[PDB]
Amino acid sequence: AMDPREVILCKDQDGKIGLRLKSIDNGIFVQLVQANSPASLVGLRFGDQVLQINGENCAGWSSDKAHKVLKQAFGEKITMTIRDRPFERTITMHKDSTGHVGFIFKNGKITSIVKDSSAARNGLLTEHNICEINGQNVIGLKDSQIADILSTSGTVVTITIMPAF
Amino acid sequence: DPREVILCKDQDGKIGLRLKSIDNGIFVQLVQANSPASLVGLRFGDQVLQINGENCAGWSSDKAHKVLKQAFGEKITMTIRDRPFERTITMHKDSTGHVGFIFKNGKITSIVKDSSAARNGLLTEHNICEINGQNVIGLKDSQIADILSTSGTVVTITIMPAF
Ligand SMILES: C[C@H](NC(=O)[C@H](Cc1ccccc1)N1Cc2ccccc2C1=O)C(=O)O
Ligand SMILES: C[C@H](NC(=O)[C@H](Cc1ccccc1)N1Cc2ccccc2C1=O)C(=O)O
Repeated sequence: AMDPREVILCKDQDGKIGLRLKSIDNGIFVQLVQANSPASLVGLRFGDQVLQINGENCAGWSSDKAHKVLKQAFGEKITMTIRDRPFERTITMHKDSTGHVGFIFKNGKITSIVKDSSAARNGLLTEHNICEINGQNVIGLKDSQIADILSTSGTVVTITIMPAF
Repeated sequence: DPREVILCKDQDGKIGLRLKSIDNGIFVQLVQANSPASLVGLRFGDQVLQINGENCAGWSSDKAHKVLKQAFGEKITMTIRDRPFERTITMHKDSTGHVGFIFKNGKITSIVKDSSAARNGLLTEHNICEINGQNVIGLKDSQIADILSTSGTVVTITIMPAF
């Protein structure tokens, strides 16, 4: 759907980028993006795949290797080839009489499925992070804020999710 | 998006299926060739949302097998969601005519340095499901290799995490 795209960025005054990368299946993934950082400024998100760092393929790099590669890098014009959230998946649920789609969450992660709900009928999975509800990003938000977003939404609740890491 | 399918139990009271409990959901792990499941279009990695109008959410691998074993009569209803963990990746063949991955039993086991698989971030422990639209699950490695060589420079494949 989205072919890998190019991203260029600079280390901040403190020498940081705002990224925390995770090694999954001989590929590198964005595990954390600090707010108001170079990573967030260029559009990096939790779930994005880092294919290349400075023209070098990241295939089979350990997490510590990726972090050290970024540490040693020249603080200016750090390039990257990103593959937008490969494990992302969309699921549409419907609110019941009581105004709920039927699942429990903790730190933005789905923890349980309520019996006879839209989450149960649609097959929502547990141990999945909620990325976006009806278009707005919910990563980094407080649980109370996700709950507020869910109540202001209409009957049709379309969420994007991905396996947790 | 999901679809309702209707199966008929075979000669032995079996449906030709094996299911796996992944993250409080039910998934098709194996489909036997020429069986009631194969006929309706059930494939590996498909999600079983309901059996006989019952939400499969939370069911163990054992519970879902028991439900099917002790199912009432000849006809069985199922609500299915087509391969949720399916993802499509595109590679390009080099001078030697290769994209850069080693596979065994239809599963990607290694990525070759300085290749299109490496550049594209292709993941290991992933089953290949389709090569240029053509299904490859059930096929022997040589038939998969044969279809890989038949393709042009552009190799588009669908894959899913191995389970
Ligand atoms: C996604 C949303 N879930 C919730 O309304 C649940 C509360 C709940 C409602 C119905 C059945 C069972 C539990 N919350 C709301 C909430 C707020 C803060 C922290 C955690 C939670 C939580 O699990 C929904 O399914 O509509
Ligand atoms: C996808 C395809 N891969 C293969 O031709 C690999 C061997 C290979 C040759 C050269 C470079 C990288 C890997 N096969 C082909 C094959 C046939 C039967 C059993 C195992 C294998 C196997 O690992 C390609 O790279 O275009």
